[PDB]
Amino acid sequence: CPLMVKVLDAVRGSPAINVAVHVFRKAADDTWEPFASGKTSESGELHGLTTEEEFVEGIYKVEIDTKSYWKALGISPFHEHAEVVFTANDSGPRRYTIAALLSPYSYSTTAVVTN
Amino acid sequence: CPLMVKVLDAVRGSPAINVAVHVFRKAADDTWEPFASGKTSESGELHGLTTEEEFVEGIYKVEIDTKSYWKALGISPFHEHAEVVFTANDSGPRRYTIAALLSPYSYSTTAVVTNP
Amino acid sequence: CPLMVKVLDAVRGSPAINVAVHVFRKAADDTWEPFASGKTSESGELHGLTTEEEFVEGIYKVEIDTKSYWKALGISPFHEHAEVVFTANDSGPRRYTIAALLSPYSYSTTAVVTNP
Amino acid sequence: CPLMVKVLDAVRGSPAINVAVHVFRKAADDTWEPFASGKTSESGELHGLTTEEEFVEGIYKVEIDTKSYWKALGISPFHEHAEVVFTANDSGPRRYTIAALLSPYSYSTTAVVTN
Ligand SMILES: O=[N+]([O-])c1ccc(O)c([N+](=O)[O-])c1
Ligand SMILES: O=[N+]([O-])c1ccc(O)c([N+](=O)[O-])c1
Repeated sequence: CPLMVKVLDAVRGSPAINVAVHVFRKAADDTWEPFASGKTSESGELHGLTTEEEFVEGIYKVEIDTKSYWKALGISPFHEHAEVVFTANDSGPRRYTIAALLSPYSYSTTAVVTN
Repeated sequence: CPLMVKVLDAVRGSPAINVAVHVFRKAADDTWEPFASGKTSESGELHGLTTEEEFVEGIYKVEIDTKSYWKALGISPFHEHAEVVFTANDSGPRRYTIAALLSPYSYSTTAVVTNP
Repeated sequence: CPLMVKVLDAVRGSPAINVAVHVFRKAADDTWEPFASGKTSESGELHGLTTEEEFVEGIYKVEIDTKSYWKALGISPFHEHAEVVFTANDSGPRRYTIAALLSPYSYSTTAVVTNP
Repeated sequence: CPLMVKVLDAVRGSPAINVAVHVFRKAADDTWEPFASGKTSESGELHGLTTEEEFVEGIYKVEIDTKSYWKALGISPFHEHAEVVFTANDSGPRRYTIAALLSPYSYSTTAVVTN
């Protein structure tokens, strides 16, 4: 799995469970086309989004559906979703972990790219 | 000024200066969209993007051009840009500060929302 | 004002008001330490902690009393406080803004350091 | 292992490897007494700091030696170290993960507490 998404909850100090995540790849005409999606597990992680074969170089967008997450918890959120937009580059063997740490009015996100 | 954008640099410990910012508003057709744009000052702030009159209720996207920022400093960062998407003015007019703290492979963003 | 502390609330999207802040400076004996203290204003800022004269070179610790903050709002947070430890003025006088963005189980902190 | 420390590097987008971490427990006289220490692994993680038996309720401080980390990379840092101070509470079965995401002039830290 060249791509993994991990989401944490900064209010409860826990994995953010059952968060919907949609990934898109930018198409030639500049539009975003659906690529992969899923919901985070009990560990706050989403594995198996794509394969090495499918995850070619290109520009990708990872949308984390934070608004629904907070709504299900009865908490008023600011953002519609969190978005992470990046270019995947074939610089030797690499795995991409996109992490996000969520609060109602703020989030942090980072990439951990390893071989 | 009901909308202000502030950007900081976590590598240098300074305001992030000359960062391009583009704001979009979702249209009736569900497309993004252009609404306003500008660049951060020497204080890392961008004021005067809009007016109370023009900044009506809607879904807005603030795109902060982080890649251009890092590349102008000779660094190859991870993200294309930082995107902040939110509904504004759904309970009447508010003042919004959208802040972002930037590193080459990471960013954080928060909003401070006040009522005049 | 060579030292300013700013605190934001990531739950409410607001300045963190009335947050107690204690600053310490490492002494010759290697103990912390008292140096200055105060509380954030309605803007979430704490100015006037010290003067250019008193704020000499040294190792400083800014302790932000986050637990007291969250408990006064009826929340049980993870951390006792947020601690920011840094050497100041080692290359001559600078102006320091120490910022912290607070959530019940998390915080971020950054410094903006400028030269007058 | 009731306590794990994880450190990430926001400049390189990688685990922060070989970072020294010192844990202290607050003693009756209010002083901090050494409790456990180690260095993060290639995954940026530090496991095996303590046992269930030893990790009783109390106030703990986790010091992450960020200054030396940045110095070894030739990068000028702001902080002497990052410090995380918290009370451990016996509210049923719990594991504490203290995470920190490091930049030269900033860091974020969060707790993930799970059963
Ligand atoms: O996964 N993490 O450990 C972790 C910690 C702090 C963070 O701020 C983030 N982040 O920005 O996504 C991730
Ligand atoms: O505005 N600030 O001072 C400030 C501090 C820390 C932060 O993490 C952020 N942020 O996420 O945008 C902003």
